[PDB]
Amino acid sequence: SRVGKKLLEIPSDVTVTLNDNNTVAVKGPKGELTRTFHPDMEIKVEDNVLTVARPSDQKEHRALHGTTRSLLGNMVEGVSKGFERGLELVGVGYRASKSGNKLVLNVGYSHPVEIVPEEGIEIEVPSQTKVVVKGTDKERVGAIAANIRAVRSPEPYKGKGIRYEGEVVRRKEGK
Amino acid sequence: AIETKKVVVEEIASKLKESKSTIIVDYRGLNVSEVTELRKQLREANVEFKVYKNTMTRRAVEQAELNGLNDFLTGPNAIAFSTEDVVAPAKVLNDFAKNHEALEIKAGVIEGKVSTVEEVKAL
Amino acid sequence: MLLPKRVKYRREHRGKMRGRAKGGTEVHFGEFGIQALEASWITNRQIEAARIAMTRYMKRGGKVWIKIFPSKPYTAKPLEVRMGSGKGAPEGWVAVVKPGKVLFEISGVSEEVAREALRLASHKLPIKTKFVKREEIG
Amino acid sequence: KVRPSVKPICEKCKVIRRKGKVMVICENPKHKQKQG
RNA sequence: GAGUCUUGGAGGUAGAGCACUGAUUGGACUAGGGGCCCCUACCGGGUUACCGAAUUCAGUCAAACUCCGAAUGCCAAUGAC
RNA sequence: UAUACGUUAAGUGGAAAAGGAUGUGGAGUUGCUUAGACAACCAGGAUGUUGGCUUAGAAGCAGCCACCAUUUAAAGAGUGC
RNA sequence: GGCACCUCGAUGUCGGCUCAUCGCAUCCUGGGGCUGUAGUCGGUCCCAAGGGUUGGGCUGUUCGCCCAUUAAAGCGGUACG
Ligand SMILES: [Mg+2]
Ligand SMILES: [Mg+2]
Ligand SMILES: [Mg+2]
Ligand SMILES: [Mg+2]
Ligand SMILES: [Mg+2]
Ligand SMILES: [Mg+2]
Ligand SMILES: [Mg+2]
Ligand SMILES: [Mg+2]
Ligand SMILES: [Mg+2]
Ligand SMILES: [Mg+2]
Ligand SMILES: [Mg+2]
Ligand SMILES: [Mg+2]
Ligand SMILES: [Zn+2]
Repeated sequence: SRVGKKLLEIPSDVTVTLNDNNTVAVKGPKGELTRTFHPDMEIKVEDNVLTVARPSDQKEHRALHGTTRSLLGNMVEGVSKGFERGLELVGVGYRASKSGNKLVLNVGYSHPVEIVPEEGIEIEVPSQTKVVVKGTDKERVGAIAANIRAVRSPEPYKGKGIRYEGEVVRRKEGK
Repeated sequence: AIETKKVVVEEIASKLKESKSTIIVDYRGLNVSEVTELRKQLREANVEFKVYKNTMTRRAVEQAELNGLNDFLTGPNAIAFSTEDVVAPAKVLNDFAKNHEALEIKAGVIEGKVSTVEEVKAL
Repeated sequence: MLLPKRVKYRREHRGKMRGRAKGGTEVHFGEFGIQALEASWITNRQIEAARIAMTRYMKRGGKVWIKIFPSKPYTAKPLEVRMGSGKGAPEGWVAVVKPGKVLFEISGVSEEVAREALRLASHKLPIKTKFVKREEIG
Repeated sequence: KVRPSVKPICEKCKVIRRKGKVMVICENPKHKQKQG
């Protein structure tokens, strides 16, 4: 089938707003979200109904026609409840802690590594061996978790370093 | 769509005899559980305890338009044919309970089928 | 190594290779075979190099049928020499191939096995080939 | 593993394109390869 | 004298084919025996998986192979422009 | 900086091949399919049964029976890891 | 090595010295992927031309062997500068 053809509801507090040049925004119980779209593409919304009218078929139109819909879906979902992603931390003593608003991780390096997030996203730590990022949008938490993981990639010979909240790494043997 | 005509015209004689039937869950069926239960049916009677699982709703709509106008609402539902073509079904109800309570096979969406005009609470 | 036992002469013009294949352009001693889409000079070692692989991949179920045969001899003067003062010494034998001639043939195996074997043999020859099966009407 | 002829090895190697190049990516990184 | 159009000749190239000279692929028949064994001791026979003269079935090649064979070029003729 | 219809996205145009590939434009052949197709998700994937077999179970890939039919809604008594 | 287009009213050839400059198919330093990489050392491939890249013994020597160091003691073009 196709994903650019499904439908999208709109909760009560979630209020979308159409504007010239197709630059829809959203007002919800967790913050705002604006994202300009392609000028050619047509966006049309009804109460509890989302529609993406596509012009004559082409190679790039069948792509944009799904991209915009997926983005609107992610947007309404984030403004409804928001996304998050945890970060397990195995170590043999590798431990993360909190300091004001920023993050500090004492990996095997010889000096503490500092990680500070941008505005609109917070970094919570529920325990000294786990990190959990929380934010409204999806690409933001994605990028923040990637930049936090890229401090210490997981070694394959033994689980050592940062890894995602649920993932399997391969294992060799060393003697 | 050739052999499907054959099977939909064959199952007429199959469904034009029984009185009581019951439905089986679709998923969570262990082939080990399946062979044990089918050998249990084997040690009681013949294979008349159906395990027919090629059973998309249209054979129901083209088979049971005469009698039993209920399976249509169980179309989008876990379906597995199982009928009674032998003496009065109570022992099959006992096997159904002791197979479907909590072990290795779930009841789930099972509500039974029709005797003459009825939906649930078979005896 | 294929070569003729006796020959009339031992040196010969190189000829020309314009046109199409006079004959031999239909698989009849077997079921499958590879056709030739270009014209070149298949040597005496390339043929057996392809044949060993083609017969080794298969399980000797079906037998192969080489159709070409090195006949024309060609020469080569020794190295580090000026030009002129006679013609060179015979070196080896070659075989002329023209667009459309069926080179190899397989029969007595399945279809996928035959296709893969012919493909494995096609990489040892200096021409661009295609896979053709026996005519169905005969 | 750069080479002018890329093709899957096991059954689970995919073939994609990036920036106008031909890449074969897989789960076992011994199979990852790129044309040109 | 020259060009062109009708008419007639000599001549074996391109191309094709196996009618001869050679080179060759796979079957039937594979003769007469070949080695082994029954023992050819002094027979014949199972394989000689035959090395192979025959023939036949089909299938390929050839500047110093032709049962064949052009388009051009060449030599003339009586008429016309 | 004419008219008309197409093709290319590389600055190909404005220097090369064997080989490789869900680039794109066509013309076909062709199996399945609103008794419902492919994907994705919810299911299981062994029973005279690992059977006659082997260094240790070899109980799936010591490695050999066409290691078989059955329960059947379905299994090579293994597709691979 | 082949050819014989230019130069016979004249261009004289190898090593070393002084001075260099360019290419990248990278010797070192810089950044990465796979590993039959546990660590220290390695292997092979990718990006990269900014700088650096030795003192002697034997031989006319290019070449070559040896001694002692060095992060490394690169390969080539410039009329074999
Ligand atoms: Mg012929
Ligand atoms: Mg000729
Ligand atoms: Mg001739
Ligand atoms: Mg160009
Ligand atoms: Mg001269
Ligand atoms: Mg001359
Ligand atoms: Mg001059
Ligand atoms: Mg002068
Ligand atoms: Mg480079
Ligand atoms: Mg001295
Ligand atoms: Mg010089
Ligand atoms: Mg020079
Ligand atoms: Zn792979």
